[PDB]
Amino acid sequence: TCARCDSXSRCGAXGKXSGXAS
Amino acid sequence: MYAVFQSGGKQHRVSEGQTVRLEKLDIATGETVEFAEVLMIANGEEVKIGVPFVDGGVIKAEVVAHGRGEKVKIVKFRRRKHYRKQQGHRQWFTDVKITGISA
Amino acid sequence: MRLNTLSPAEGSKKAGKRLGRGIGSGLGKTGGRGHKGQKSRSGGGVRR
Amino acid sequence: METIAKHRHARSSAQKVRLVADLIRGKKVSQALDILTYTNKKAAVLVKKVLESAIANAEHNDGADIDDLKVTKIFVDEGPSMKRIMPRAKGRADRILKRTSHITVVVSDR
Amino acid sequence: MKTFTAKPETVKRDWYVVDATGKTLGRLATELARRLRGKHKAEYTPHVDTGDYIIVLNADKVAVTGNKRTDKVYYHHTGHIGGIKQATFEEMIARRPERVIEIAVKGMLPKGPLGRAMFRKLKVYAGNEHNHAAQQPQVLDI
Amino acid sequence: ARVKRGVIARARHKKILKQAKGYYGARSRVYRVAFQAVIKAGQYAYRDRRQRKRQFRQLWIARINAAARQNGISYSKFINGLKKASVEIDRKILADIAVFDKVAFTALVEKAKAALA
RNA sequence: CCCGGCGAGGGGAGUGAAAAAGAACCUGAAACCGUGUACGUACAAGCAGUGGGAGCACGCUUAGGCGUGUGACUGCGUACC
RNA sequence: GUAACGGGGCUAAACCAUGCACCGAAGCUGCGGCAGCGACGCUUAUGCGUUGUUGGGUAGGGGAGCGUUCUGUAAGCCUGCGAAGGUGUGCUGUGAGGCAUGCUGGAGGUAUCAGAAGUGCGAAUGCUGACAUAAGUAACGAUAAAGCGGGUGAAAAGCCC
Repeated sequence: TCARCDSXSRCGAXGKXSGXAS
Repeated sequence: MYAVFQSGGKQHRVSEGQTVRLEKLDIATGETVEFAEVLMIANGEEVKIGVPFVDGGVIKAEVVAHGRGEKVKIVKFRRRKHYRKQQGHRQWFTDVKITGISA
Repeated sequence: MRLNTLSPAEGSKKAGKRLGRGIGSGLGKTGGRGHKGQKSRSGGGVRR
Repeated sequence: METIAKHRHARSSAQKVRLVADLIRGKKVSQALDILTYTNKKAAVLVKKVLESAIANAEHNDGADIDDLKVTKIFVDEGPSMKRIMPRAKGRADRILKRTSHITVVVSDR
Repeated sequence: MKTFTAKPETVKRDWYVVDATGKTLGRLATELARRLRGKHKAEYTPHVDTGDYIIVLNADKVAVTGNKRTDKVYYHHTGHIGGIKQATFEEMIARRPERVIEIAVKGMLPKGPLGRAMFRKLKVYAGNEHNHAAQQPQVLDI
Repeated sequence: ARVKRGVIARARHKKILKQAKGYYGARSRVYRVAFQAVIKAGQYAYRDRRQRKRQFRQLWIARINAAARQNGISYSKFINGLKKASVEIDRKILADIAVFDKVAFTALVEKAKAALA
């Protein structure tokens, strides 16, 4: 899997996209 | 006719022919116990106490059974502090059978 | 004198601490080591 | 006398078939067949075959007198589900449980 | 043996008329809530409604002391935006004087299902006549 | 020597699930919830073996005060009258006489009234 | 052999010590999900228990106020790590 | 949202003074039971009708035990007249536990006293498998669009014409 999604976390949800691949 | 007596720190109100579960006595299972400390003998015309014992009355009972009651469970629990105890307990009793009230 | 009738002397065969076996053995939850710090870690403790 | 018919490993969820099996419990079998005939569920088609097979197993094996029979005991149990893969968005894999049933109809005239 | 428990299906109840004319509100209401619970009976069990039926009449002529007739305020909240509503003692007397005795007694009764089934044995009236003459209410001097 | 755990673990779980019967939901079906429920019932049993004596004492005193006021004396004056007469009858038996034998209780109230003055 | 679609699945018959061994096959636990029965529940508020406790159901002994199941109502009671 | 007695209510059911009553804890006492330490009557493989005192407890120290698998005892003892395992019931120990049987199971178990441990799980966003919950809910993947007659078939919006 690999789509990212937060402004800046390691893995949260968020509709943005530079922080986030679980 | 009923009567109030006192055996194991507790008091009992009893009639002619009941079975009473008392605390354990050092009496064998065939001897007729005599409670001479009787607090009230009652009827239509009743002998109460003045001074705390009825001087001219006595209760006699046949000792039926020695035994132990239900097993009760003691649980000591201290939350978040790493402590519990489980313990069992059965209490001794003596079932006597009241054979005579002497007013 | 048979093989199921021998027995050691009393005080010869003490059991041994098994650490981490519940509330009632006295040595569960960190087992004699206390709480956090260098001594309670695996392989910890300072040198001689 | 009890007479049992089963559909084991029926390809329907147990929740769907119980909703049709609760229509015809305690009914006479002549009335239950018409209830299942004019019911617009797929489970009605599944459970009507089991009811008709229980009627026929009664008639052929021991039985009596089709006017007498009642549907005394009907129940659906859960069967072995199939495990399938369903791809979703963003490389996530869900599983599909393809749930099966066991349908049991006991018919008995008394 | 065991302590006696009054069975709730053989409890004998009575009917009482109390005239609330000129008596103090809470000093009458506590004897009301005492007899409604059954504290005057030697067979009193706390989980059983052993109390009595009580009929209160002339409840618009109840007396309060001090300056409480123009200054004792009852508050209820409706459950809304503004919600808080506010009526004094003599407004309650002019408006529905049964609720004065009933609020006092319901406050002096226990909470829960059994306290409500105790409150159900209270028949308050703002007049001198009632409707339970079939019940033969013997007169109570409270 | 390798020791499998399943039999003694199953016995230790079945004891706790057997002591959890009657409970609601996972408290009677699930070992994690039922263990906490069984220990909580144990704490309640310990606390309420103490609470029982207090509650029965309350009930006996309420019935003695009820029947004494049925006879015209308060509780405190009546217990004062039974102390100033040296009468050792406890409150369980006085509540039992207040329920079952009202004439004997009237006799005890007359005794305590005569001793009270 | 009978139901069904020259189905799947089942009911008999038969093999067997056993089909409470039928191949989705020794034993068959628990979570989970049902059917039937007994009791409770639609004016009553919260770690769901505990202490008391009516009624009901079912075994009792040949009355005896006790067992088993439910638990109206009531005091206390804010999980575990 | 009454919201500065907990509440109802109270002109005392408020405040001060004098008392006597009474309620009130797991405190003290009564009755029964268990255990730890120090010591007297009878007396040893010392048991106690005894009797002084003590017995909340985290980190931690000390003492005593239960259960599991495997080894000796044991080519012994139980067991197809039913073992292990599973599921109820009853009895019993202060506890971990133990004993006996109903049913299921269908071939192995193991007394006592010693020995050795991969020896006891509820947590580690533990690991594997199974099954829940949300829920029969979202969705069924381009808004290019279908309608009828006949055929086949157990059954046709979708197949063939």
